[PDB]
Amino acid sequence: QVKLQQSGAEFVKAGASVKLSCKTSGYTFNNYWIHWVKQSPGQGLEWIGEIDPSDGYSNYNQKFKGKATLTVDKSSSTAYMHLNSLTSEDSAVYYCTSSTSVGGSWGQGTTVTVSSASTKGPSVFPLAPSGGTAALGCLVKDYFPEPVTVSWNSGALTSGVHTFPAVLQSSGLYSLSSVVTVPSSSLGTQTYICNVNHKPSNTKVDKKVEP
Amino acid sequence: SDIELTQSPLSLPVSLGDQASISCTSSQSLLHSNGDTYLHWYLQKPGQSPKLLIYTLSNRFSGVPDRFSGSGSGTDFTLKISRVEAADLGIYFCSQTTHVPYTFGGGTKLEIKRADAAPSVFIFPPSDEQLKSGTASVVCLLNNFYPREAKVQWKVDNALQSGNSQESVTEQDSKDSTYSLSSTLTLSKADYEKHKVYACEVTHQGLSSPVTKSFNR
Repeated sequence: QVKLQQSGAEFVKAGASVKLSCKTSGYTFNNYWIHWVKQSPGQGLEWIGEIDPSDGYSNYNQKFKGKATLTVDKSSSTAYMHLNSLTSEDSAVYYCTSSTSVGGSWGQGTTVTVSSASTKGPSVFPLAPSGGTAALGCLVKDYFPEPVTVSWNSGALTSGVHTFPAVLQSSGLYSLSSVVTVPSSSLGTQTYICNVNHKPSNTKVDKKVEP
Repeated sequence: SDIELTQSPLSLPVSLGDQASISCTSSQSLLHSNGDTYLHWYLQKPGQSPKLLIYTLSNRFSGVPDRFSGSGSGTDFTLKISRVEAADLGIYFCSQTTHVPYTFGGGTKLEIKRADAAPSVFIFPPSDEQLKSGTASVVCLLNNFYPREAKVQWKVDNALQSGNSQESVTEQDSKDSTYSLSSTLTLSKADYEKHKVYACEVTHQGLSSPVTKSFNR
């Protein structure tokens, strides 16, 4: 029954605004309050504010008063949150939540990424191998936005693969590694290729990795 | 200011089928004037939204397994999980909605315990392709280790490198319960070509003492 369907990811620049939405169903929209929550690496989980759709009354975490604005639209059973004058401190996942009495489920979250950076494909560099088990990989460098995907030998190779989370470099571009450990004695017998894909730029690269 | 909720422990290793106990302390009384105590417990799985397990102290949310139980009062609260299973792994948060502004604890990670495993360490020089293009990334891989805590230290001709490296860590392995970590050291092409000994030193509980992997260019 109860569902909170939030809007998709947002990539916007500093000073810009965004408006997030949370379409509800499976309960009487007008009879329960709606809350928004921020989740960020820097501050963890924070309650932003609450709104009563019945009369539009709202109540804020003083920290977000003015920055966040809560509104509803009854016709569509949708709640909104407007964020203004965005800084990189506003880069976070934002959740919308129902009253506990209707279940108190949360929407799936909407990710807001505040950046200047423009879309850009990665360069792919080999992490070549050099007793018993060897390691090798690909460095997938200087792309925006997330995600990139990496597989090994067209999905055929999965055992011992670790694809690390991306890090945001001070340049405002991302970088990550994907590694695999293979048996030492296969090197020069067995070919290894990382299959890299960055859909936002349409950058697809298959990179062979060797001694 | 805001009510602070302090969780303990920060990380709780357990074995499947074990009992787990997580606590949450409040800087103020969470007893409301209506008699209720608005202290709630959530589980967040990786890449998912927080899920409510227990609300207002001990009310078990409809469809949440009875293995989860919430107790305590005033300012001291405990979540108990009687026979931990795969589905229960993730970060547990307490929160309070007694006093505006509503606040959240910092979370307690529930993870799988295993025997110490020393990381397998590998260093990778920058590729000639990358150097062509004007940057040098040096990569140090720490592979399949437990516990999570590991210190990586980059040294360039014995100069301790500080603030020019970045680490990334994988989620705990679904099969073998280990972690892996990569650390990337970034230099200019010019600076990389000024030095010889690139060295990654790894300190880990699973090792007799710090291992070093180096290469000379």
